[PDB]
Amino acid sequence: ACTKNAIAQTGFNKDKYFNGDVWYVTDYLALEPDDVPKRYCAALAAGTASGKLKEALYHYDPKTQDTFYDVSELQVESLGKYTANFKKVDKNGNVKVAVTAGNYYTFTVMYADDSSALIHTCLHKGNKDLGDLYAVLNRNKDAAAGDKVKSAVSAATLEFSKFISTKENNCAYDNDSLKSLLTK
Ligand code: HEM
Repeated sequence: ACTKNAIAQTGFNKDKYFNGDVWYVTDYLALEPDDVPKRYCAALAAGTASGKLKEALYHYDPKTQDTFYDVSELQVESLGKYTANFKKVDKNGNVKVAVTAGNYYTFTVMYADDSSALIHTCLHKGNKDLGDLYAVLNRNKDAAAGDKVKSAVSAATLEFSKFISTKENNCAYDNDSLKSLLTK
């Protein structure tokens, strides 16, 4: 179960975040710990495509090799706070699992600048829900979390020390597929 009403960044700059580029997850915190594996790789692209607000997601479990992509259109609840109805696709945008009622995530940008961000997401997916999940993002897949984003983690009354890093997983991404999935 999700439990947090995450607060969006004051003065969030939507066009800069949703610029069509890629964000890498460098660290994550699942509130229900056995909710997700202890080793993971995830990234997204976020942009407007033909007037529509979009995200493309990539998940990879580096131990099992489980891999999946998703595309969503985001609807706006308030500045920096969205509800997204996802379709599972291959890397080329071919639909594997269509959009359906009940399959959605919420997405809140708690902090962002040109290079880093802190987000919250709540996944709803039939009998495969996840609880609250926070992620530190960077434009550079190898960047250690800096002071701006770590201060934002503190300001959210979270302990960065509890976040799990993705950096020791040999994560390798297909940026081209994430960018082109925005259109799909
Ligand atoms: C970056 C922000 C993230 C968003 C918006 C997000 C969103 C999603 C969505 C929409 C799905 C379902 C996809 C489908 O069935 O087609 C999913 C599944 C999953 N995600 Fe994430 N995710 C993110 C990051 C992460 C991270 C960092 C982890 C763990 C390190 C993670 C772990 C999982 C797992 C294990 C599943 C499959 C299990 C399930 O569907 O219940 N995700 N995620």
